[PDB]
Amino acid sequence: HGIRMTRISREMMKELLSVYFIMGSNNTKADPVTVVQKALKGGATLYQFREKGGDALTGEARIKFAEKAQAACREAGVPFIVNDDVELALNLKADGIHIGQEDANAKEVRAAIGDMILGVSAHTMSEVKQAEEDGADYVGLGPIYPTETKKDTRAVQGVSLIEAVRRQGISIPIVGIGGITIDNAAPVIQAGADGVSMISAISQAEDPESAARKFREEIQTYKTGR
Ligand SMILES: Cc1c(CCOP(=O)([O-])[O-])sc[n+]1Cc1cnc(C(F)(F)F)nc1N
Ligand SMILES: [Mg+2]
Repeated sequence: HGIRMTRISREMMKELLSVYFIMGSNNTKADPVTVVQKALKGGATLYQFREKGGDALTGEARIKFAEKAQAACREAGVPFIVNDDVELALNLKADGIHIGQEDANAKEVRAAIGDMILGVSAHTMSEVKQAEEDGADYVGLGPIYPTETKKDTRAVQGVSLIEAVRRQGISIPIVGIGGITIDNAAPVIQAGADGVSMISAISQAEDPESAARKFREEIQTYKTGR
């Protein structure tokens, strides 16, 4: 995955969303980079650097951690996505950036990143449509199930929005997120999502490599079965 000179294709984007691991240093009691390496070895198809909130690294320490995580992604041949921080994404030559409804406007961000991957968090039909109009390459819908990893989350919605989006004929790449585990991931794919994203199911697993591998196997099976 090098410098993109064209917008990513929907087919490729949907493949990358399969097992989308997200993590920051405050999401695990183990060594942060080691956990990311294990998740990638297991089979994660995309990784998002999300370092924020209390206890999170800041300044130069945060940047150095990001560089190491990006290097791990490079070795595994997996794209590196940065959450929120557009400047950091540009400075590190990340493969993409993910933003939410309270972050920089998608139109503004798309103009600043060229053909880099752009993901947008959406919770309603209107936000999903606005994201596509603004130039997003994929949307993250949720929370599907209860989660406490992110404190300020909107109402749990199950797979209702995913189904509604597909029912309206919208084929934009979708990844479900929020309290997803290996036991409840299938329904998300069956509803029409192109993948599942998770933090704690992998970051806090006693065996992150095995957990990522299970996700990879499971998701492939259900994408073929639906
Ligand atoms: C970070 C986050 C949640 C936490 C999930 O933690 P878990 O332990 O797996 O419940 S629930 C909603 N978000 C925002 C968010 C949504 N979707 C994505 C995507 F689209 F890139 F995936 N990235 C994000 N950063
Ligand atoms: Mg955000």
